[PDB]
Amino acid sequence: RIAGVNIPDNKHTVISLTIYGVGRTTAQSICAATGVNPAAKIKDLSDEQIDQLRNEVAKITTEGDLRREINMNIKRLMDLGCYRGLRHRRGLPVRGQRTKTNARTRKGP
Amino acid sequence: ATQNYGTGRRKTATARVFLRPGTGKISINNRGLDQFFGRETARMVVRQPLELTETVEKFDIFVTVVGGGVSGQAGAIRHGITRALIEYDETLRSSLRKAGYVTRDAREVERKKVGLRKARKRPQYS
Amino acid sequence: IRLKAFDHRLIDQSTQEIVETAKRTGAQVRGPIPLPTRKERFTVLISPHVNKDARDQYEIRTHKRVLDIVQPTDKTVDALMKLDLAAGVEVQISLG
Amino acid sequence: PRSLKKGPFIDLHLLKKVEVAVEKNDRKPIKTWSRRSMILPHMVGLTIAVHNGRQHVPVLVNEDMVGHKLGEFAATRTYR
Amino acid sequence: KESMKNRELKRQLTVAKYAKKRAELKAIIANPNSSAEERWNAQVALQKQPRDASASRLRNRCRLTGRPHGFYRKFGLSRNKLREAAMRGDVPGLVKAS
Amino acid sequence: RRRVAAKREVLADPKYGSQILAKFMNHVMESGKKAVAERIVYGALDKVKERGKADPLETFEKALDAIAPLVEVKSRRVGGATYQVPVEVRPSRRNALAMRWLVDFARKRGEKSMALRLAGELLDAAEGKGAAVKKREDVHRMAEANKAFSHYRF
RNA sequence: UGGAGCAUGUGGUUUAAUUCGAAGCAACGCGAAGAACCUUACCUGGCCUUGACAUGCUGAGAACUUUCCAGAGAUGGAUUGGUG
RNA sequence: CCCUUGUCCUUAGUUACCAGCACCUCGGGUGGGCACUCUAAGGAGACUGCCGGUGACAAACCGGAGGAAGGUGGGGAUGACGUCAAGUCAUCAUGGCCCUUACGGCCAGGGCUACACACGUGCUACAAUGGUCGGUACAAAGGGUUGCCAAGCCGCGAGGUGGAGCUAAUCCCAUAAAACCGAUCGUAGUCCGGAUCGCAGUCUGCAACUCGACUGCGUGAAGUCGGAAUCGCUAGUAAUCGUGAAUCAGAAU
Repeated sequence: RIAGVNIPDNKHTVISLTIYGVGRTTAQSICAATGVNPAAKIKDLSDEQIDQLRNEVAKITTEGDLRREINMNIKRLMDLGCYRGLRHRRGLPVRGQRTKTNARTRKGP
Repeated sequence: ATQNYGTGRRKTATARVFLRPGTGKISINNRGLDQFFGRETARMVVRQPLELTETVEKFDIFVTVVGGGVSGQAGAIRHGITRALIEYDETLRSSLRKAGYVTRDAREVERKKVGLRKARKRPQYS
Repeated sequence: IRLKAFDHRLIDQSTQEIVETAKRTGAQVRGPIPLPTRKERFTVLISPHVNKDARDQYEIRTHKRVLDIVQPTDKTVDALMKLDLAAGVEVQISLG
Repeated sequence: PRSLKKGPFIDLHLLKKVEVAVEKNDRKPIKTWSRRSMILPHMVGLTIAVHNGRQHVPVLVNEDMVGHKLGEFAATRTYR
Repeated sequence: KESMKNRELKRQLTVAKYAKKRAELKAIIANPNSSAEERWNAQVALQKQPRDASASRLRNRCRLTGRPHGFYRKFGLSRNKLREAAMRGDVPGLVKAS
Repeated sequence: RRRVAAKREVLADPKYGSQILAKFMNHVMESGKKAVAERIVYGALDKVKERGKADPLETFEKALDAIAPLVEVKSRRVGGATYQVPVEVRPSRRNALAMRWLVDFARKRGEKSMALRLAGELLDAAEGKGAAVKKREDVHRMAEANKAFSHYRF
């Protein structure tokens, strides 16, 4: 609604804009020409400093539009016999990294 | 006159002592002591010989040291403070040993042995 | 006169045969200018059966020397340029 | 690496029995002797079975392909 | 094998069998002034002009003995040679010092 | 097993001119750089007395007045159970835990500023109502059964 | 060190073709100090009848160009000249 | 006779630059810099040397000078040699059986990680010194006749048409260095978190049709005093800034 979801407070505006994944060096070009001052918050400013901080989300993709295509491209690669879906079916490291038994941040249980 | 060649070294130097009588004026690297050195605790450590020998009012000091890093040559201003002065006289001659500021140390990074990791530090085992 | 050769014992004993040998003939050759040890570090493995611990260590050098004939007329630096070599020096010269 | 500098796939010792197959009807495959016999992106709708040595594989070439080698139809590791 | 060193050593001539049409047609490749109609004549260059033309398939060993490790940028020799060479004297300049 | 160890601490400074706090730059230069540590090493000296009335050393000198145990606990056995030996040691031995134990136990507090953290309990060395003067008397208490452990079978 | 941040580091896992390697916290410094056209660890498409290469008896034509043709794939042979 | 010359040095810098200097853009154009110097080849070098006692006074063991350094500082590929039925009939070797129209033919029609776990465990932290930048006094020399690939026009960050260092006292990776008092709100399994869905982009070049660096952070986490008991530290030691170069075409944790 205001930043996609409910946001905890008493912190930055630029880190209220950098919320995990596409941003800050885009926002380096945003907060220098828009007029939204980083010197205060979402509430220490008035409400009118947020109106173009709300418009920069519904132009590319949405958290539901992310949920829309979180399975659609996955649907392509499961049932099409591929090696993008031989380990997508299996659970392994996929992009040719350290693959077989016990490297750290790729599989889980 | 007093227009002479001393030196002062720590971590691979070859120094310039442009010294004469004056009033304790201290200088380094075509600059003063409070230009590259300052806002750090090794400043008055070389005043501890300069207070030992009351030479903070009787000599004008320009000793230059370069190389290494920032503060590893704190001991090189310490190195040749009286190397320009025991050449001048033997007045402080038998009274300077308690200071202890000339020993060009070999507790350093010498040749690097294979099999070990570092200087005499050893790899991990059980 | 700039040189390219081997070691500490055959180029210094061949630039003994450059300065004096072209000074007796009328012109002047300046003194030998120092150019130090070439510091090149190596690694091998010297074990019969493979033991990455059991390395050894090597090094190799090349000396140069800067001489300069003041008024260039010394033919000895080019005529007796093969006199500067005995078995394994290949002399570089620079006339001037 | 592998950016789109080398754009078109003109390779005459690998071209001359795949592009020529437009005039002749589709009753037979294009027979492959590499793990890397790629062809042009103008020839989607064919059969390339991945050469590796003892039997051939089901390759369902469908309408949308842009990217990389044929190491997914017959995979690298085949789960023996 | 008598015919393993013999079946790969002959690439000193065969990889460089043309070596001039390869030398002329590997320099314009770094130039984009070639036209888009010339995206096919730059690709009638070298390959089925018989395929001893890729330089990717060559490898060195020792000069007398045949070993790929131990080769440095200053020899044609190897690591089981360099212990047996300078000790009889086959290696120049290689003295022991600091 | 002769001891060839030779102790000799350098006690002189161009900033403080102390005794047992001059050469201390070892644990305040936390494996990194002196530039960042210079404002943390001798930045706390004028931060312990900047909150009180007396000088930094005033409550720094009284650290070995309530943080130094009167016994020792080095174990030894003879033919039964291991018995330690506690007795009035030399100042050095007793006065080693009267600073470093008071100093190192400041990570379980950690208020604003790293230099305040180091100076956190330096002003406590006077009244001794902190944590460094809680283990000082504790040491004495664990010596009732060890009281007669020095001569006989020790 | 720790329900655990599922690397061929050997023992427990998945073939329709599988060659030898240590014997302890001296078991991932155990043939060789590198498997890029297989003339390698019998999948082998596949073909030998003299030979790349090591080899004696015999040759048109010394030689190469053998670019290009079947080749989605070595080469024989058109091999354009040369007769040395 | 085996890391082997601040310590002493005749003589030492044809093109570095600026102690003598004028100069300078105070980056040193440039003489002169051998003296208020620029990377040492190699050469007196460090001792049982003396004094006082202890010891059989004798091997030793303590105390001492000089004087900003005076007593011990094994740096081991033909181990001083002595050591534990056991790795290759295999890098040069070397036997009781074998293929022998063959493992002399070779252009090979693909068939090694189901997780069902233990384990040789050996950086990174525990949200607080808090969370996302383009910047400081500021690394920088050689190899370099099928090489390294500037200040690049390309840039947020990509230095592919350019090319000064082309045989390096130049330079191509040529940019740098934990600091000042680093923004607003002061101490938290989160405003440290993105594995299967980087699509798609004029560079090796006859050969990137459902997978590569290309780090823009919208997203899809798990880091809580380390207790059973165990790798392991008596001094420059337990202890957090990178490698320049080919069989002469630039991802050796």
